[PDB]
Amino acid sequence: TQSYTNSFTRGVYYPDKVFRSSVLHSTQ
Amino acid sequence: SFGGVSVITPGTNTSNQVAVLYQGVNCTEVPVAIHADQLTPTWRVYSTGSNVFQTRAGCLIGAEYVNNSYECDIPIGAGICASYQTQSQSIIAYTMSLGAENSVAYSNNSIAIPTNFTISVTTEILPVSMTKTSVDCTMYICGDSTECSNLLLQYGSFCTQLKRALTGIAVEQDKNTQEVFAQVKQIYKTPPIKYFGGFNFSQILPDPSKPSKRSPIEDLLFNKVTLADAGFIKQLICAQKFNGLTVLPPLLTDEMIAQYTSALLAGTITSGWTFGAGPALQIPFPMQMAYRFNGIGVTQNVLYENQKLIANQFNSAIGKIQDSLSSTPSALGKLQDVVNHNAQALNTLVKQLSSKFGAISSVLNDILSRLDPPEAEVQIDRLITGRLQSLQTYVTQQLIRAAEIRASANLAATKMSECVLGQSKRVDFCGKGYHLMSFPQSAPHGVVFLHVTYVPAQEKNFTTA
Amino acid sequence: DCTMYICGDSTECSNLLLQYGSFCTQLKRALTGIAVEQDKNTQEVFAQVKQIYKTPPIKYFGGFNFSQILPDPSKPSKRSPIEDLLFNKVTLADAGFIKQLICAQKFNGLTVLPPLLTDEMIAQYTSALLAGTIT
Amino acid sequence: LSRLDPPEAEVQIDRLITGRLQSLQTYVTQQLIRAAEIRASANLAATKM
Amino acid sequence: NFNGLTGTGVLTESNKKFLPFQQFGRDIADTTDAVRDPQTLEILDITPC
Amino acid sequence: VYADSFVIRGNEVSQIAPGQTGNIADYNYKLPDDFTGCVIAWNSNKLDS
Amino acid sequence: LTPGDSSSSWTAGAAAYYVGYLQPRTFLLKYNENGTITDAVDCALDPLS
Ligand SMILES: *[C@@H]1O[C@H](CO)[C@@H](O[C@@H]2O[C@H](CO)[C@@H](O)[C@H](O)[C@H]2NC(C)=O)[C@H](O)[C@H]1NC(C)=O
Ligand SMILES: *[C@@H]1O[C@H](CO)[C@@H](O[C@@H]2O[C@H](CO)[C@@H](O)[C@H](O)[C@H]2NC(C)=O)[C@H](O)[C@H]1NC(C)=O
Ligand SMILES: *[C@@H]1O[C@H](CO)[C@@H](O[C@@H]2O[C@H](CO)[C@@H](O)[C@H](O)[C@H]2NC(C)=O)[C@H](O)[C@H]1NC(C)=O
Ligand SMILES: *[C@@H]1O[C@H](CO)[C@@H](O)[C@H](O)[C@H]1NC(C)=O
Ligand SMILES: *[C@@H]1O[C@H](CO)[C@@H](O)[C@H](O)[C@H]1NC(C)=O
Ligand SMILES: *[C@@H]1O[C@H](CO)[C@@H](O)[C@H](O)[C@H]1NC(C)=O
Ligand SMILES: *[C@@H]1O[C@H](CO)[C@@H](O)[C@H](O)[C@H]1NC(C)=O
Ligand SMILES: *[C@@H]1O[C@H](CO)[C@@H](O)[C@H](O)[C@H]1NC(C)=O
Repeated sequence: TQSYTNSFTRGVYYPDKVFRSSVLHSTQ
Repeated sequence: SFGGVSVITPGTNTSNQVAVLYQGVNCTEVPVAIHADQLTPTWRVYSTGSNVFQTRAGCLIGAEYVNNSYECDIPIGAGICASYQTQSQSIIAYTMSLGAENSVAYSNNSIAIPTNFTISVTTEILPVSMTKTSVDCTMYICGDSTECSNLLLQYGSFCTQLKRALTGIAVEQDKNTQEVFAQVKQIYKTPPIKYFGGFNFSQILPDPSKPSKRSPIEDLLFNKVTLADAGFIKQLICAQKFNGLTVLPPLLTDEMIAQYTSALLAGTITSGWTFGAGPALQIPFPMQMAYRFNGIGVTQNVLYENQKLIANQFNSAIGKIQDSLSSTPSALGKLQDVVNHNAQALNTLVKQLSSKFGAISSVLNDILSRLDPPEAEVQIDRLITGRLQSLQTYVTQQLIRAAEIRASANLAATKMSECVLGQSKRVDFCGKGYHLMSFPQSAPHGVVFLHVTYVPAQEKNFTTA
Repeated sequence: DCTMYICGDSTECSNLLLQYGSFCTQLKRALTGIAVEQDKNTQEVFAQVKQIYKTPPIKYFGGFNFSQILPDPSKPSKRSPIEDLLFNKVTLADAGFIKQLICAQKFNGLTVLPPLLTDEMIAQYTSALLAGTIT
Repeated sequence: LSRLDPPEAEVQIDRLITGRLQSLQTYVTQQLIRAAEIRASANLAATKM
Repeated sequence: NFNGLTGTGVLTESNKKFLPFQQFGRDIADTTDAVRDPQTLEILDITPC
Repeated sequence: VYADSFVIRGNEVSQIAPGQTGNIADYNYKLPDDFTGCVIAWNSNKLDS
Repeated sequence: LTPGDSSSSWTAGAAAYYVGYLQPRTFLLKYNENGTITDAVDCALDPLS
């Protein structure tokens, strides 16, 4: 039953193992 | 073919519709259509054929032309301006409106003379000073490392100049408020009982009921303006400046400045303009206002015959100015931007530390601990020259900003010496229309002027010879 | 544009420049500070009056001769005769408006934006500032 | 690039990058001072006007 | 010398939320602010002199 | 910590370097340019005899 | 729960199954005071992004 739907917003995962708090860091 | 891309949007808390301007290119070529791996902006969501409009600055996509004439909000260019509009909502671009068309009835022997007038009150806002700053070479560049210091001394005097320049800027900043405010030798005091012939001054005199002893307008101005770091017992980002960056406190705290302002107010409501020339003299207020009318070619009889109405108009204007200042979205733009520029500059200066600058890493301790010195001095040399270059730009821009602030402070000093301490004849200097009086008020790093002016009203024609 | 000027069409150069931190946000904030300011000077010098006035039909003023400063409708640009000498005497180099050989040589990120007040509505202020000061 | 391998092409480019960065910074530094006197001249026009 | 990280300052207790995989705390300088003791698994803090 | 160990021609010491290409440095062994560490070699006449 | 059909080309059919592919993108992430990610926006979706 192959079918196509939308993914919305999903898949955010921690890019690093360093603690942050109230930061707006951006990574590629 | 290539160009720039600019995004026109209203406030993101209002709507999420946008328009795109392609700089200086023609929609005939590649903005006409987009394919995969053909344009660096990968998103091909726009049809590139829906509501395409041509502009002298580059063809615009996402907004339709309107042939109306409104004062414009977001300027695009070449006389074309964009704004939000309701059809049900979208964004339009149109031609700027230079104003409302009007024509005059000039003829040989017709003259129009007014029969009524209006006392009005306007405001003016000026910066007077910025936030002092003093920094250290030793800890910014080579923080807590002997060998880094021994390498730093090898570059000659690149640090004495920086400290000297910053100290000079700080001293001039401390002198600015002194030359703007200290116009009176002796501190005056408000009259014991406050009656001024119907004129209601309770909104601008200090209020002894509150502990701070500041006028209500001063209270609104102080609360509206928000400050980040005042450099008091520093002992989140404000405390993150423990890399060498300090903030010194201003010499005159906000209690004598209030006393200076109160003294100027009392001198200007009990002595007129005499106390700017010699010893202060007593004179009742209505006579002073009569002379200030006499200073614009209007006989004093009108004041003496309409004092009640004049006072009522002044009271209404005083009441309305507080509401207008309170309800406005942003009228204190200049002071806020003065604070914001410095805060942003310091933030960039701090953030510059986490840059490799071509070195292996941005941590001095690790680089000097992990490697045998011969390469350590090379890496540290690269880091030092990069950081020194980053530091020099800061003082270079600080000097220019200080010069601009000095020009503004000189303008404010001239305005207070002329408009406040005497009626001024310079048209369009001390308020729009013919000038009557001025009142000063303080604000965090700046001053606010309340200009009281006299503007004519409904007129009638006559035949003249 | 930093990337166009320094690292012309080079990915490896573009990657390497990222190490130098924010030596290009400043170089764009500083120049956009100038660009906004310029469009504000031409507002204070000219847009003193909120309204636009119209010159009266008959150009008689008690014997004075104002023909050389009031606009002549015959010319397509509706400019007064004096500023025609001004535009002929002034030899402007480039306005950057679709430059598309030295002007084209600036295809290295050296774009030249156009002013907000085009030099046609500037005349109308000049007409209004002058039509209301003679009647 | 066509005459160099990744090892030292990085350095040779690094010699050019700092060459133009320091050259570009001179442009804006002079523009600000030039644009400072114009503001000191525009403000004289508005007062005179 | 917390597994490296040569420095100096003051050490005190914190109330951080270090997740089991989280090891090092940072502020906006790329400089360490909180560290976990390897030999006790405790959330310390670093304060400049 | 990783230790790779193999025996090669002694005339390709130069080819044992990040960013260095050769007969064995393009298809056989690939050295990343971000290698930090040290390499130890010694004569193997008694080893391969 | 594995029934047979020929669904494809933007349909809807129960599978108890999902799959998606990743791409190289740049994200802007925010961190709550607890240190927990709460919001993130990718830069290559819309001009507003
Ligand atoms: C009386 O005053 C009025 C307005 O001040 C004059 O009326 C204007 O005349 C001009 C002549 O071109 C018209 O363009 C305006 O539309 C008129 N305005 C109004 C409101 O009517 C009038 O000329 C003056 N003189 C007389 C004798 O009425
Ligand atoms: C001049 O303008 C003032 C503006 O207020 C007029 O004052 C108003 O007069 C009317 C009629 O007496 C009153 O009902 C209003 O309450 C007054 N306004 C205020 C704010 O008190 C005044 O009448 C005008 N004079 C002439 C000759 O037109
Ligand atoms: C005009 O002066 C009078 C007193 O001389 C002021 O009267 C009171 O002022 C307080 C100040 O907030 C108000 O809360 C009271 O409601 C006022 N009482 C009355 C009867 O009006 C008056 O506020 C002054 N006018 C203004 C605009 O402040
Ligand atoms: C945007 O406007 C809404 C009013 O509907 C307000 O609640 C919100 O705070 C505004 N956004 C910001 C950032 O203040
Ligand atoms: C822009 O497009 C119009 C469309 O007709 C064309 O006439 C014009 O020549 C184009 N501009 C340039 C510089 O080619
Ligand atoms: C809008 O005004 C223009 C004048 O340039 C006119 O040609 C057009 O018919 C008007 N109406 C539109 C565009 O719907
Ligand atoms: C003023 O009067 C003279 C004499 O008749 C006339 O020629 C002239 O046109 C008049 N002025 C105007 C503006 O009409
Ligand atoms: C965040 O921390 C506060 C106080 O430490 C706590 O009340 C709240 O529950 C925490 N939220 C989490 C862990 O999601």
